[PDB]
This record gives sequence, C-alpha cells and structure tokens, in this order.
Amino acid sequence: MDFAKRNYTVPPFKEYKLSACLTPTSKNPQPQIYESTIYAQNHVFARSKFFKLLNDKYKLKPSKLVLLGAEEIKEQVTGEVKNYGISFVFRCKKGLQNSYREFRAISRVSALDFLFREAAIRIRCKRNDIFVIDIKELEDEEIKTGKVAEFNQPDLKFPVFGKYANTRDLYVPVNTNLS
Amino acid sequence: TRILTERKISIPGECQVDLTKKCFTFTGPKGKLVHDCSKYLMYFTVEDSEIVIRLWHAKRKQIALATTVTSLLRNSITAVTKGFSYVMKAVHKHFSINFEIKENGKVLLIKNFMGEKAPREFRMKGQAVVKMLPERKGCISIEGPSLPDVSQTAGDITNACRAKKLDARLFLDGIYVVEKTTMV
Amino acid sequence: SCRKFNAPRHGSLAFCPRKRSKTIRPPIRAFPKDDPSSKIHLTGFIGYKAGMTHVVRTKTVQSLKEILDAVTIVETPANVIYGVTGYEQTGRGLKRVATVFSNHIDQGVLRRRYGLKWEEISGKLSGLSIEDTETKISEIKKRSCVIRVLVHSQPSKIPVLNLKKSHTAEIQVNGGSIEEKVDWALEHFEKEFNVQDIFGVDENLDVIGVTKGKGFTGVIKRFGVTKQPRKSRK
Amino acid sequence: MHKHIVVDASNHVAGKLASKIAKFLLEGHKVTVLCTERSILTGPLDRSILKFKSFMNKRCRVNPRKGPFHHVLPSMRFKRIIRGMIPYKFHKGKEALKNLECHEGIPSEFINSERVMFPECLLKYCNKPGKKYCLLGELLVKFGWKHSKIVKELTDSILEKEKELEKRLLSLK
Amino acid sequence: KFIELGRLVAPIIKKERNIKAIIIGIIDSTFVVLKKSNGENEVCPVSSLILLDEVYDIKNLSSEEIVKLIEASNDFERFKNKLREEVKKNI
RNA sequence: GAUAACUGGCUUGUAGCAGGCAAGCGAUCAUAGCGACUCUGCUUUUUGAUUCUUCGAUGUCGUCUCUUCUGAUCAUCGUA
RNA sequence: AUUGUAUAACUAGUGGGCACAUGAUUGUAAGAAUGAUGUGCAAAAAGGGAUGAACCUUAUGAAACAUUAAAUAUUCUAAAUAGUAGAUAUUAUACCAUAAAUAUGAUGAAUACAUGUAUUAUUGUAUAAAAUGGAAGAAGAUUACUACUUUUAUGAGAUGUUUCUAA
Ligand SMILES: [Mg+2]
Ligand SMILES: [Mg+2]
Ligand SMILES: [Mg+2]
Ligand SMILES: [Mg+2]
Ligand SMILES: [Mg+2]
Ligand SMILES: [Mg+2]
Ligand SMILES: [Mg+2]
Ligand SMILES: [Mg+2]
Ligand SMILES: [Mg+2]
Ligand SMILES: [Mg+2]
Ligand SMILES: [Mg+2]
Ligand SMILES: [Mg+2]
Ligand SMILES: [Mg+2]
Ligand SMILES: [Mg+2]
Ligand SMILES: [Mg+2]
Ligand SMILES: [Mg+2]
Repeated sequence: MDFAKRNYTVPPFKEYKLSACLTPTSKNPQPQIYESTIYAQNHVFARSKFFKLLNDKYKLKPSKLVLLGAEEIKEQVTGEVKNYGISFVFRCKKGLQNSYREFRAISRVSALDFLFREAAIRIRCKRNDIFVIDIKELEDEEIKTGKVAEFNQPDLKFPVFGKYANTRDLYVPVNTNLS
Repeated sequence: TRILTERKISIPGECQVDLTKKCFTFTGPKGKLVHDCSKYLMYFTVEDSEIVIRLWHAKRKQIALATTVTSLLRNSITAVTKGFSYVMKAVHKHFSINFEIKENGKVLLIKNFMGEKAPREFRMKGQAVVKMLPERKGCISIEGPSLPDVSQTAGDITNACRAKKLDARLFLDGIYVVEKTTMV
Repeated sequence: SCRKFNAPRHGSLAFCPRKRSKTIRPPIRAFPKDDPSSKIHLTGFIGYKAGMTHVVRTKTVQSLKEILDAVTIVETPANVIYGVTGYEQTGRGLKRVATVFSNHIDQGVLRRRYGLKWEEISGKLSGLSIEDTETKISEIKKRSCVIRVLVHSQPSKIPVLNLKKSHTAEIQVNGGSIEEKVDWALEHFEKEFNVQDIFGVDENLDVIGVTKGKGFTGVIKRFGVTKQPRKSRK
Repeated sequence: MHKHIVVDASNHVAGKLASKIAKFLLEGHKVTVLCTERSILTGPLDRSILKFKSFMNKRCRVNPRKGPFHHVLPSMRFKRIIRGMIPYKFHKGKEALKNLECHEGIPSEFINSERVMFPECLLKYCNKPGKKYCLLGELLVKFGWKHSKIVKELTDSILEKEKELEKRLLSLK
Repeated sequence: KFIELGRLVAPIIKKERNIKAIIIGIIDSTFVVLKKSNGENEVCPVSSLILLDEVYDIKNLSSEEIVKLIEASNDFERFKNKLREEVKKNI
C-alpha cells in the first residue's frame, strides 16, 4: 500500500475451508462430517455463515453443532493477469435473483473485490447480502463479454489525460507547470 | 463503449488548411473561413493531406458527437472550394408580389403580399448575397461561401412570410425553396 | 377579506419622497448624443421668466380656422464663456482630467465663489503661469472624450431682480473633432453669444426649474383623497 | 511573519476560492484579488440565471430602503461571498475584513507585482472533465453591469506584453 | 507517451519520488499491476502515478531480472558552498 | 380557562378545485367537443368533530375610507 | 449471589398526571377518547440532534492530566477538499416537521428469442396550485449530492492516575 490509498491486492475478505459435525449422543455416536469453503474476514464470521447454510439443506440446529477445524488458504502469486467468471445470488428488495459476471484480476481473492465495487453502483446492497457460488479461471474461447475480449488482445497502447497536481502546497506562483 | 474511435477526412489540393492549437483556418479561391474547435474534448492531428480525429474511452453520448463534428468540418472544406445556391420561388393566388433589392444584395424588400400596405424588410447574414433571376421570372438565388449563413437566411423568409389568423390549408401563399445546388 | 370594489391609487410613487431641492439652479443630468459629422454648436442657455399673454393663429385642413393659444415670455440677455474642462473614460466611469480658466474673471463669479468678504479673498489669490496651462491643454487633447465649457450669466442688466451674484453652469459641446472642439472654445474666451445662435423657430426644448412653494399642507391637497361623510366625529 | 499576497482569480471556481481565503484572513495576513470578472461558475447558464433571479426578489415590504441590497459590480459581488464565511458582527470578524481588497480587472498599480494561484481550486484539477460552465462577468451583463467592454480591452493588452575570483577567495580566506 | 508493458513509473508528487516501478500487466482502463523494488506485486490505479520516458523489454525475463533493471553534508560543509556563490554575485 | 358562546392550532366526514381507464353520443368515427359503472389526489375559502392557550375582561354582524398580496385569468398581449 | 436476618412502636406527604417503544377497542380522521407490559419526565446534571420536558451516549463532593462513547472533519467551528463510481433535477434531515394512482426514457446489468423485439433488477423526469421578503441551520457546492469498504484525528459529573473534604 505504497502508491495506492487502499489495499487493493490483499482485500479484507479471505478464503477459509471449514468442517463440522454433530455432538455425539447415545442414540447416534460417530455422525456424518461435512466440508465447504466460505469467504469472510475471520473464522468467527465464517463460522456463523456456514452454520446457517447447514440449517437449510438439513435440519441441523447450530446449537447442537461442534466446529472441527478451520484453516486459511493462500496462493503463491506470480503476477500475471488472468480472466475470471463469477456466478452468484444476491438479495434485493423484491426477492432473490441470480446473475453472472466476468472480470480480470491477479487472484480470485482480488477478483472478488472487483465485484463488490461494481455491485455498489448497479445493485446498491450491503456486502453480506451477496452469496458467491463459485469462482473459476476461464480459458480462451469461453469469454462471453466484449469488455474482457477487448483487453485480451495483445500489444495495447493508449495514453492518459493528465489532471493531477504534483505539489502538496497551499499556493505556488503563476506559470509553474503542474505536469 | 469501445476503446479507440477514429475518423478520416480527405482534403483536395486547391483548398489549403492550416491549424494552430484547437483552431482551423480554411483559405481557398471562393472565400475564407475560420473554425473554433477548442470546445470539444478531442485530439486533432493533420497528416499528409488528411485530417484525423481520435478519441479514447468514450461513452455512447460521446461517440455520436464524433460523426457530427466530422460532417460539420467536412462541409466547410467544400464550401470554400464551391459556394452554395438556394433557389426560392414565390407562389401566389389572386395577388402579385414585387421583389426589390437594395444596397448590393444585403436587403430584400417584399411588397404587396396579399394586398397589404406595409412592406417587409429582411437583412442578410454574414458572407452572403441575393440576386434576381430574369430567366425563370419568379425566383431568386441566395449565393454565399458558407453553408449555415445561407441555410439560415432561407429559413427566415419562409417562416416570416406565412399567413396567420386564417385557414392555412386553403390560402396557400408563401415563398418556398425549390432546389439546393452548389454555385459550380 | 378582500376589497369590495376596484379603484386606482391616489398619487404617484415616482416622486416619493417629497423633499425640497438643495439648490435654486439644478444641474443637468443628461445631454444628447453627439455626431462627428455635424457642425460645432452649444446645447444650453440660462434665462429668467417674465410673464404670460396670448396670440391667435391659423390652420388649414378645405377651409381655414382661428385658434387661440397662450404663450409665455422669457427674458434672456447674453452669456459669456470663461472655462474649459474635460472628461475621460475609465473602468469605473467618467473621470475629470483638468480645468483651465481665462485670465480676467468678472466680479460676478467672484461673488458666487466667495459669499461675503469677497474683496479680501480675491485680492490675496494669484493665477497660473504660462507653463502650467501649456501642460494642461496638452493633457486634455490626448485623454478626453467629452468636452464641456463654463458659462456665467449677466443679471446686472435687469435692475428689477436686485441681483449681482451671477449663476454659473456647464454646457456640453457637440461637434466634429475632439481636437477641433478645444481650439474652438479657446477662441471664445470672454466673448458673448445670444439666444438666436442655438435655437430657431419650431424646435422643441426642455425646461428645468423649481416650483412654487405652498408650505405645510394637508392630505387632500397633497394627494387627492375623497372626504369623509358629514356625520363623522374627530 | 504575516505576508502580503496578490491573487490572480482567473480559472478558479468562485465558491471554493472564497473558502480558502477566509481562513487565510483569520490568521492575520493581507490579501488582494485581481480579475474577479473571470471566475467560473459550474452548471448550465440557465440554472444560474434562475438562482440570481430568486435573489432579486427579496426586499423589505414595509420600508424598502431598510432592506436587502443587491450589488451588481463583480468586485462588490465577490465581497458578499467572503462575508458569509466570516463572523462579521463581532470584533473578531470586524478586524479581518479590514485587510481585504478586490478590484475589477488589472489596475495600474499591479503591473509589476507577482501573482499566485491555488491548486485546490483550479478547474482542471478539481472536477471531472467535460461538463458545462460559465463565467461570472458574463452573467452580470444581463442584470445591468454598464461596462463590460472597456475592462476586456485594457487587461488583454497587459496580458499580451508579458507573454578575480580566486584572488578574493584567497585573500578573504 | 503511452501505457505499455515495461513503462517506468514514479509517484505523482515532485517530492517523495525516490522509488520506481515497472508495469507488468494491464487490468482495465484505470488499473495497472506493478513490480516494486522489494518484489511484491501491487495493484494501483493510474491516478497515483506519473510516467517516465523509458521502455524495457520483459517478454522473456524471470522474476529476479526485472528487479535488476529497477536500480551526507553537515553544517560546516554548507558554510563553504554558501561562501563560493556569495562572491560570484558580489563581483 | 378542571367547563361552553369569539380568534388561533391538529383533522377533512361536508365544501371547492383537479386527475387515471374507456361502455357509448357525435350521419360512418372512442379521445373536434362530451363521457356511464368504478378508482387516486390537493387547498383551508362553507359546515362539522375535539377542548391545547385566554373568565383579577384580547370590544360582536354589516357598511364607509385606504394600502398591499396569490393563481385556479373576465377582458387586453403572444402561439397551437 | 448475599454477613446479617427477623420482629415491634410512633408519624408525615399523596389520591387532576403526561410521553416514548410493542400490541389492541370506538371513530372517516385527529397533538381525539379509553384499557394491557416495560422505561422515563414530573423530582435528572454534562455532550449531541441549529433551536425543543419525554429522542441518542450516561450515575452523581472540589480540581489537574491521558483514553473513548453519541456525533462529526470546505468555512463560520476543534479535527485528512485522505478512495472507487454514478446522479442534470437550485438534488442533500432516524423520531421530524407529506406525496399517490398513472404515462414514458437511460445502462459497455441479466435471461429468452430473432444488430434488434420481450420480461427482471437499479435509476431519472412529468403528474406537483396561494396569500408580507426566504430557508439543506447559513454562505455556497456538480469531487461540500448519492451508494459501498479500510485507516488517521477531534470530542461528555463516562472510564483510568495523583492531592484534599464528609459517619
Ligand atoms: Mg388557428
Ligand atoms: Mg391637480
Ligand atoms: Mg357622533
Ligand atoms: Mg382547557
Ligand atoms: Mg378577534
Ligand atoms: Mg368531497
Ligand atoms: Mg386591543
Ligand atoms: Mg382592554
Ligand atoms: Mg398559470
Ligand atoms: Mg406537582
Ligand atoms: Mg440535556
Ligand atoms: Mg432539526
Ligand atoms: Mg479548523
Ligand atoms: Mg485525542
Ligand atoms: Mg465518575
Ligand atoms: Mg471524568
């Protein structure tokens, strides 16, 4: 975070692999184990999100559950930009909807945060309302959007319109060039 | 919203064009025009006998302006090479109309329109003139170097010489444009 | 509730507030436009009101008529020129440049500038040199756009008025050229001009004066308000 | 430590420039403004007429002499903007307003003196590019400014014309 | 000057520009990927940078080779240098 | 003023002024001009419902004189 | 969890109440009338909502120094015009000081079909009329408006550290 003003390479959301089961009893010792991956900020926030998902597909109350083990997954980044396509379900005022987007980033932790920036304008909802199904790396000839297909072509050159001042002072004399 | 947009305009050899920063100057045989292009947020480069206009990262409301400013500057090239000519012929019913020209084609005077006593005056715009035509005996031709001065003046006569307060589907008296050709 | 019937208001709001004027000879606020093609001529005069009679005249329309009209008479002796000013155009507006007077000034203007003991103050003062006036007329010719002259009247030729203070005024000069206007006005120092030079017959004028006085008045004579009924108290 | 500063007001936003000056006065400096008829007001020309037309409606109904005054000149209009930032009623604000002076165009005294600009208020570096705007003195012609033509001529001509050592080191040591 | 792979960049302010970086890849119209001198990869918008006039070729290089192309006076010594220009204006 | 007759305040049943949809009239043609059965509003200009302020006092109806303000414009001005 | 618990004797004031949150009965409706559970004002300080009996932080002797809460950081006014993007309409308030049925536009949004026709989500304008000269608190703002994240700082008899007074 030297040049930028916010951390865009390591966002607050991370990736956690979770697993849990039921507490043993007399009628049923050694019950079934489950596993998943949820994206959150700590393991405590990821514990609360995962236990609610287990309430809906099965009748397992979270008061009877026990957390087995949760570890974090990091990726050895090289630095090449890749293509990603995210499918998700978001909650709005009228009901639930499901959509699909395509992005371009360095890693799937970073490509998730580019979705939250776009969703702040087009959808206008809190970040806890989007449920992410899967993130996958897209190869060529699966790109369904012209925006990714325009930037994927090699040897790009385009200039920049200059509009930023190079001095953090109150006043300068007239004819000093802010280049 | 595409990345790069581009337009090209081919100039002739007799029309000379030179440009300073965001301002154009056209000099040819049949007159002179100057054009100000500083208001638009675009790039202007003069190549070998052609004008190139480029524009990066525009939206849909900005793409449509690239064609319009092209066709506006395209008209000013041919206008200095060839002047314009607009022929307007007056139609009448039971009354007659007289055309009077004063101070070398700057003032057009219209009399006896539907038998009214007060005559009408019309001034001409910048860089334009009016002449009579003795051959076709019922029309005049507005000839000028520049197009928007000519096309504005012909519209001024048509709107000001219509009849109001009466049924316009029956009376049918006015001045109407016949053809729009160049001077040569 | 609303007013029952409609009626216009009494009096004019263009003249509110009503106060007495500060002087007996008011200045002129506006002067007509100048054209550089026409000749050099003055624009004003100073007179004294005398009386009122009537004349008759004819008008044809064919047969003639007899119309009876009432006229008024203004007695005007000559006026003398004794100074030249100049104004320039700035960003704020008009600003004065200089003022050049003639050499010998009449004692009538000395009575106007210095009220009592005018013999004491005028004897002590002294005039400008040659070199001071040659700088001022040069700086008038280079910077000015509006040139006006100074004119004083001659009330001592009418002994009925019992007046020896003479009224002064400023009169614009509308003429051809700015440099030509100053050279015309320097020639006319201490020389008079009559009323016949400026106005001819059939030329509409403007008149500037002060009305008669009537003192502390009521409401009816001031504005035009309808009286009350007879039955009313107070 | 208190400085005297001459400011060129051109190519500046009108409201944002008056914000930074009002803090610069409340620390006890002296400042002068030149060319106040060339400040910028954002938005279309059509809204900016509708805003000023609502300001010309407020007048006292009982006695209109003791009412809100409407100044026309671009110097005296710019002073009304800076007065809204300053507590002009108490003794603290009465002193800071005695160090302020604005002018129309460029007068004769300041041809050789330098000028400064504010980089937090210039239009190229404040806002997004490509929106409509208008000048200040362009607006006040329609409300009755008598002289906008002579100031343009005199300032532009001003803005056109400006566009034995080794022995002494050995001896003194 | 343009945006391309290998363009040298610097911070925007005229002070505090001591460290440089090289663009690795292009994300969008306003986002770029850099390589620092330490070796971490940072994602940063265009509006924090200024461009320099030098282009390198990085089509085939490894990680460490791009890091290759990236790369006190006291009060008494400031008494002499003031003295030297002091006499040059006195003459 | 723990409690009415008058002014003020919250409300709009009643009063006044507009809207949406279109069965039909208009010689055939829903919308030149009108519009049934139903549905949604605004204003404080009638009349009600309540009793927050005044009972050691705020002078009632109508008329006469005079000033100013609102648009939901009767003429006068410009368009369709 | 509580070092006390239990029992007697004598005596005053009060018996016109109101408000917020949750849920009800009558009434077209009301700052209307009448009940149910909890907490307040009455009888309660300081800080914030521009201003306000009841809203939000919060327990109490006289002072000094550091840390926060509620709320804010262009200027009045102590405290970074510290970031991504959209809005053209003189846009912008938790209680709180109003807006509807209805008709149509726009996105490098999504799905179905043949560059365009259908729906869905987000969003703009019309509908929108009053009595002295006007209220986002004001000047003014289009990067001082709206939506979503991370840091820094300012800021209460609150909470910590030291001195002193009360059975
Ligand atoms: Mg008609
Ligand atoms: Mg009279
Ligand atoms: Mg009596
Ligand atoms: Mg009562
Ligand atoms: Mg009364
Ligand atoms: Mg009704
Ligand atoms: Mg009374
Ligand atoms: Mg009384
Ligand atoms: Mg109307
Ligand atoms: Mg009590
Ligand atoms: Mg309090
Ligand atoms: Mg408030
Ligand atoms: Mg401050
Ligand atoms: Mg602090
Ligand atoms: Mg305490
Ligand atoms: Mg404390």
